[PDB]
Amino acid sequence: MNTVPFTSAPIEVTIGIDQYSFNVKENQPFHGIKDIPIGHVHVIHFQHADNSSMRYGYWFDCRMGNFYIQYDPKDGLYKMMEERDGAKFENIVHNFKERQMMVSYPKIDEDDTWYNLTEFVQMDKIRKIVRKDENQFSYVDSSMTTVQENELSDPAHSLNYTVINFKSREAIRPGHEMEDFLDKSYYLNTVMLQGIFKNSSNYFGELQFAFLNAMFFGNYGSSLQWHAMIELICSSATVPKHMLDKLDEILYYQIKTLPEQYSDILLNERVWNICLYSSFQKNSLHNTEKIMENKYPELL
Amino acid sequence: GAMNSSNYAELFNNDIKLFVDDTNVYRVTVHKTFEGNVATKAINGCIFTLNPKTGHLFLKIIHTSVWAGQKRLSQLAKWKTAEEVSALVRSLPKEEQPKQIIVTRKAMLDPLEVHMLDFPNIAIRPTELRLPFSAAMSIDKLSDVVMKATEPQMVLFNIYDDWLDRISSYTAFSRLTLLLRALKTNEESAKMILLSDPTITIKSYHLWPSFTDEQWITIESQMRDLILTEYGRKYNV
Ligand SMILES: C[C@H](CC(=O)O)CC(=O)Nc1nccs1
Repeated sequence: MNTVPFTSAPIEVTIGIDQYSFNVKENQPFHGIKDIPIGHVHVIHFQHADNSSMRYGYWFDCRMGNFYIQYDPKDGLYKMMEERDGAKFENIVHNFKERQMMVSYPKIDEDDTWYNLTEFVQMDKIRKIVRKDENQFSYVDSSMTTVQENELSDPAHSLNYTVINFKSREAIRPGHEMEDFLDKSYYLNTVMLQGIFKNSSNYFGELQFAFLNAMFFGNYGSSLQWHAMIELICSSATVPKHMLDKLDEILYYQIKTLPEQYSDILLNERVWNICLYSSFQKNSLHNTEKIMENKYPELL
Repeated sequence: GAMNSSNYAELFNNDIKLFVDDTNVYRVTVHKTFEGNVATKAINGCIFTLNPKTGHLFLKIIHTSVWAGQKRLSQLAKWKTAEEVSALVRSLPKEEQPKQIIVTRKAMLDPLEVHMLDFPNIAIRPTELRLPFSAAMSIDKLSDVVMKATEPQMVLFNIYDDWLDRISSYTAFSRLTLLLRALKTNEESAKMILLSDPTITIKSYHLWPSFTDEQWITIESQMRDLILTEYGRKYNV
């Protein structure tokens, strides 16, 4: 188990760690998060009490380094930092554990939720979507735009998701206009899976990362990307039997985890009604269809 | 964006544009079968592609053989229309290619957009105008070439005959849409109006009769009366 220590907490803030969250008061003696499960990426996220503008956060993997959070009063945010001195990093953390000034990652043992939401998400792929090569961890916030959003403006602060556009030359083979527009299998299997992502696991990883950024930061372009990646699969007549089997599990846990009161803004009615009831794969998402119908029957 | 009454004069400016109407592409008769089921039989159709400034009509005849062995024909017909309009654009010299293509039915937008991806600077637009181009097959010479076709064929016409020698494009389009609306509303009566007088003839090289300026005024009034008459018959007014 690993630990993300905080030098201090000078401003009141709601802190998230994966799907968990807790409130820290202004100047409260809080010094971080312990017992973080090794083996997964994680996200530590913030929403300031005095300014809910900019949810922001950091994706990280404790296997890649020792990371700590220090509030920067000039830039006005909690920054992640890497400690290269291992012996000092152990001692300060030790001291803060001994004084019981850390919250424990509150994982229930029966509970696979975080694994189910991040099964395909790897840090190395996050660092290609979020480009800041001098850090081993990746900053995301509520306002960052995607490369596709920018094409339709600071490129260094962008989310480089894979561009999906159903009315583009990439999606449509000359001479196969109707075929490729009504059946996106070419675009899914040849252009995206064989060509760009190389395999279904990388495709799923980006889909899962997009959802998590939409959910945790309210990042609108991330929501667009998540829905586009769902729609591309569902609008394909030919998908490797197993890949729809895996889609259903991924989407089921995403819908299960979504806050009930964010469904109006995080779920696109058109995409979901099309995917569940009209698409080639309308009968391939049994678990997702059941949870959607029982939890959000209004959207449908 | 969409084309309506607010930007109606844009049709007659010097930016090349084409209307595309797909109503008459897929045409069928419906009949009972020996077993008492119902079956369709396709008949030849056409794409109606019109330059409203010049009157140039690109009439692509859609021969029934293109439907043979195909499924979902009403959907296929939109894609075939888009394929053919795209082929027409590619066939035209650069300086003749349109800057806008206006489709009369919004279901043509995506098929045409996808077929025209290679032409990102040609705007594909809907219209809020209710245009009566479905009645093109009430023009005898157009109906005749479509029904006589034994293979796919493109035939070129000027749907304004020689009117632009005497009137503006705005007026010619208004006359055309009035004639087509009248033929759409009561075809028999419209043709009666257009031919009633045997001394006014259709030139071999024209579609409509050779009316004088004064006679066109009379004809247009009679067409308006027909449309109003039929509206009264319809709604009991
Ligand atoms: C001041 C110090 C300067 C340095 O070590 O290069 C950096 C620092 O405090 N990092 C942390 N590690 C654990 C908790 S805080």
